Amino acid sequence: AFRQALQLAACGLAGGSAAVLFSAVAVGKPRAGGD
Repeated sequence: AFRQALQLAACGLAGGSAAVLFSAVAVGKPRAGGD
């Protein structure tokens, strides 16, 4: 049941949750508490 959970997970990380951090790092250095 965790076989499909691995393929559906990368789907959102292929251009969604990586954007929020992408710009956050492009504007400055991320830190534990602010990012």
